[PDB]
Amino acid sequence: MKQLSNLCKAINNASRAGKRQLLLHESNSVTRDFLKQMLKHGYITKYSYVDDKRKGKTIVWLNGRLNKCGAICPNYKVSLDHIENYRSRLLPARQFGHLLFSTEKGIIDHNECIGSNLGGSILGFFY
Amino acid sequence: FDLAFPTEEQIKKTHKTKNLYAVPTGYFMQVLCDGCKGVTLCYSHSQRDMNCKGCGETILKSTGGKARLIGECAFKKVDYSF
Amino acid sequence: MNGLFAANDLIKSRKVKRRSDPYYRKKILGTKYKHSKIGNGPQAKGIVLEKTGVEAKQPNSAVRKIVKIQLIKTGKKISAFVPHDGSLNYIELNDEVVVEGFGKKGHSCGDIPGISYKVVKVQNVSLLALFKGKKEKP
Amino acid sequence: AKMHSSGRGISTSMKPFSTMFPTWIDVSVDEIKADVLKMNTKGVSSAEIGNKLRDVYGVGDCKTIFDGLSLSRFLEKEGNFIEIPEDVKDLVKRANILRKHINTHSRDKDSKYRLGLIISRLNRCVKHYKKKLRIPSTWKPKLVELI
Amino acid sequence: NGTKKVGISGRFGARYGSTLRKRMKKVLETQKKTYECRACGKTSVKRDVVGIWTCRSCKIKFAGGAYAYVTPAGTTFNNMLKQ
Amino acid sequence: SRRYSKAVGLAASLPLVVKTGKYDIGFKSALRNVITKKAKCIVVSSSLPSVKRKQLEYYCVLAGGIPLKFYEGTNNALANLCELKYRTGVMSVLHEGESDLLTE
Amino acid sequence: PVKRKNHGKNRKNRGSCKPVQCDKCGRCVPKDKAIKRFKIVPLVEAGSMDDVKVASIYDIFEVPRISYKNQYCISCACHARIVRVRSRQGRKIRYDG
RNA sequence: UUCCAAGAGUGUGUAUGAUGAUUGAUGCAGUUAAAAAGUCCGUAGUUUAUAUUUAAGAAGCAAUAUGAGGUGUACUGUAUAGUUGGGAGAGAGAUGAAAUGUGACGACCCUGACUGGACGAACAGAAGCGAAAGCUGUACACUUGUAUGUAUUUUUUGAACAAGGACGUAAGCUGGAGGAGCGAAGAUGAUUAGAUACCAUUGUAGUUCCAGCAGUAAACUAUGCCGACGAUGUGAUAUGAUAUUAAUUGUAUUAGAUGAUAGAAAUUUGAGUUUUUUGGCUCUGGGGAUAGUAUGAUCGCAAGAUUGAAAAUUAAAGAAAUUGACGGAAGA
Ligand SMILES: [Mg+2]
Ligand SMILES: [Mg+2]
Ligand SMILES: [Mg+2]
Ligand SMILES: [Mg+2]
Ligand SMILES: [Mg+2]
Ligand SMILES: [Mg+2]
Ligand SMILES: [Mg+2]
Ligand SMILES: [Mg+2]
Ligand SMILES: [Mg+2]
Ligand SMILES: [Mg+2]
Ligand SMILES: [Mg+2]
Ligand SMILES: [Mg+2]
Ligand SMILES: [Mg+2]
Ligand SMILES: [Mg+2]
Ligand SMILES: [Zn+2]
Ligand SMILES: [Zn+2]
Ligand SMILES: [Zn+2]
Repeated sequence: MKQLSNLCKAINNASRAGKRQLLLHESNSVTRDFLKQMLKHGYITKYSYVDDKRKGKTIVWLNGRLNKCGAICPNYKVSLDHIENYRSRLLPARQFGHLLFSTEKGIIDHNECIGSNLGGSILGFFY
Repeated sequence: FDLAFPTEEQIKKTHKTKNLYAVPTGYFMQVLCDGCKGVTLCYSHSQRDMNCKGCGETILKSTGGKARLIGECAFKKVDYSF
Repeated sequence: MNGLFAANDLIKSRKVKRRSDPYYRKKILGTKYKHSKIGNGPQAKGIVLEKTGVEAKQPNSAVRKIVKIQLIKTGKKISAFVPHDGSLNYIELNDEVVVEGFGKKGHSCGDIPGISYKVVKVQNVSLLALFKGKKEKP
Repeated sequence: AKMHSSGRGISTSMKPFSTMFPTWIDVSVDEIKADVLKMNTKGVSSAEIGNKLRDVYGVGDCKTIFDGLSLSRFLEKEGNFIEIPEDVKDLVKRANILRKHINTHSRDKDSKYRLGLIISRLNRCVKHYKKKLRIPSTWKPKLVELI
Repeated sequence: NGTKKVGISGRFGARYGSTLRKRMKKVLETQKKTYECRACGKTSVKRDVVGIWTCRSCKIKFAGGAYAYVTPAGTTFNNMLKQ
Repeated sequence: SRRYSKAVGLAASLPLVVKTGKYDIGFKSALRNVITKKAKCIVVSSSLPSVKRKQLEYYCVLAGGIPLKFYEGTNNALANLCELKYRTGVMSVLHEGESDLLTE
Repeated sequence: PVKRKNHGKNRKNRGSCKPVQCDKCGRCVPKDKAIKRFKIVPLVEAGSMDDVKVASIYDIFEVPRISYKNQYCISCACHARIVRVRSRQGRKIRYDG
């Protein structure tokens, strides 16, 4: 996951300094499903990406609500009974935070992973 | 000052590979001789010496950058004519 | 060596690095069976041969009273330290003693040099009680 | 970023997006198919052909005047099949110059270091080709001997 | 093939010393070797007498050294005559 | 930079003869082409015997205007210059292609 | 700790330099890690400037000067007070000519 | 004598766990405290950019741009030393100060000619090239890098590496050539309680060339290799565009200053993006001392090199920085 970690490190540098926009020189189908989950819960504004018969580009507009985003490598196979263990490790409080799992239904939250009783490989976290 | 919508000065600053949209900088041209009137197909950055059609002599020459026109020989770019 | 399918290379590497633990190295070689001074037990028995004193290190100054014995289980010669005041007057030669250790993992503690054992019983009479005066020596 | 040296240069050449049929040519299409078979049967490289075809004739991309076929693929349809590709053949020719050079000058050991880098660059291409079944399996390049 | 590092001097056996047999291996390699003929171009020149080298095919004798076909002090004086 | 200077003399013109022309080697074949006037040019090496060499100079004037070119090398060198099966004393050129051997 | 930024000398992107020799002691020193001075002295003294004027067969002439370059190791240099110990915060000043 | 803790129990001792984030997958550290092989190539094992069709890589042009990159033939530069023809007739040379040594079979100085060996002054830089060790007289021959431009071929051929392979200042070894200056070992003159050391006079191996072994350095940027993002100002090397005699601009390296971060601190565009710890891969360390010492195995003509413990011991060893005291240390 070279492309996913390269995305997350550029955001933490940008969101801490307080910039408005961001331009990256690589696009990927894993990163596009990442941002749609970030767009759904309301952490960022709109974003866009350009195809140019090359690696592709990505343009995102921030609003200043991110604390830290991250990625985990290697991608561990987690069963259904250990999601309660991982959630205590990587999250500050029980009331908020999010996780992304690469389940066969799609990249979904840990709330939907428990609610549909599906365990899979883990991707990353953001809050 | 938008990154998604660049202005024409910011296009003039950037490298040709790191633009928002990939457009090359090579085109084809037609050179007109001064004494005789012959036209010849040519290139922006040619790698070899072209000669005039009639009166075979020096017209372009290979350089590190753009091609050098020897003498007074006016040219223009050509394009699609469908 | 961080990978999902790298368990064979991870276990082989971490066994090598574990050998530089100074406590774990003696467990592999089994030095407590090879080079033990007293054997493997809490106490021992012996026969007294000498009654001699030593002199402690700097900056203190005294004379520490000891005794050179010979063990029964192994047959070696060793020295032990008489641990209380006026207790050497009970001890005669050609007698039996019982020896207990100091409790600092095989090292010498205090300012007594090179000695790691102390006497506890003489003729099946407790020396801690005999200093108190409860019993009498036959 | 380079294979056998430390460089990070970016100086390349970019072909355009969605190239259509060129109309500014002055020589007809059947004549431009005639001379390219004269060049290949005479023995010039396929990389040298695209250089000349851009300069003196006026067509830049060689995919459009043909029927959407690449240049090495287009030659196969008319019997001129290339057995060993060109990246192998230029490397064995460059290697024979240095073995010629060492037989005169023996004390030059800077050149002996240069032989190891190019031969190791040769074997990484041949070993991958035998996986793809491009060259026959019992093929060895012909090298000059060393005295 | 049977010998590890002695070579042609294995005929001497286990006598005459160690460094005396090293000096025999340098000389006996260049004496028994055949060389190219400068006249005909074939590799048939052999030695038969001290200072006389002759070819098998063209049968032309050449003067030379004791144990080598060319002498290292013999070739340096050819270069100064070429200039 | 890298630039290899091209060979200019008959060292360059001779490998073009073997690819695009017809030839024969051997002294016996070299005498036959001179008598029947079917040879164009003759290339000799430096290692011919002195008797067989001057016989070819005397006969080439008698056969006509056939030229003779002198190579400075051994038979093993001439087989390394252009690829031949065996080492050769003399070379006889029956027909040529794109070579500039006669115009030189 | 480290005392100076460039460690002893001003050499970068190289591997080695051939050594030169001091004039007073005569020990080998690399050419970067040397102390070199330049001075120009005339042949005649200023104290003898007027006395040559009464002895000149010529009418007017110029008095000539010669130059010199010297090299030293740093042991000889500080002993002859060519180069002195400076303050720590004042070590970073560089007097180019 | 009196007080405290536990209480039908309470202490002493030998193993073995936890304390220990001092075995670290979660989860340690590798400039200076212990710790990155001298530098590259390359197999097994580990690993991977992709909207499945395209970047990167490899091959190939132009400017014959630019460069103490390498190897070989031919010439050339002054100086030190020696042989010799003229002139002349007492000291020359060294040191803080002197002594042995040295000169009327004539030195030392100024001149006229010769033979040999070593080395390229001044220009000469916080400037260039090389994987590292390294690389400065001229003209040709052979041979080789990185970077900038660009509608050129192929289509994923990639990064790092147990086994194996090559190069590697300086000494040191066997064989042949040479030997001007310098010079370990050895021998003399002074200083000294004593000098077999510093000072001075001699003097051999060596340092020069060719063919081979050998494989150690404070081989140091004491900082492994690949990949994404970063604040202004003054410079340097190469090269392209705009523009035209007046400038401001693109890419790749590199020097320095001020802020900002991080750090135990000195310091610092990475040694930053870390207890809100994860992009991939090889090697090394676990309190001092014994000790890079014994023993075994593999290399080498030898000297020696790589691998590499323990018994008995000991409460400290160590890194950065403030205040004093001292200097046979320096200035005002
Ligand atoms: Mg205890
Ligand atoms: Mg590599
Ligand atoms: Mg060095
Ligand atoms: Mg620790
Ligand atoms: Mg230290
Ligand atoms: Mg250290
Ligand atoms: Mg010079
Ligand atoms: Mg550069
Ligand atoms: Mg491994
Ligand atoms: Mg190895
Ligand atoms: Mg070697
Ligand atoms: Mg070492
Ligand atoms: Mg080191
Ligand atoms: Mg290193
Ligand atoms: Zn014209
Ligand atoms: Zn013969
Ligand atoms: Zn000095």
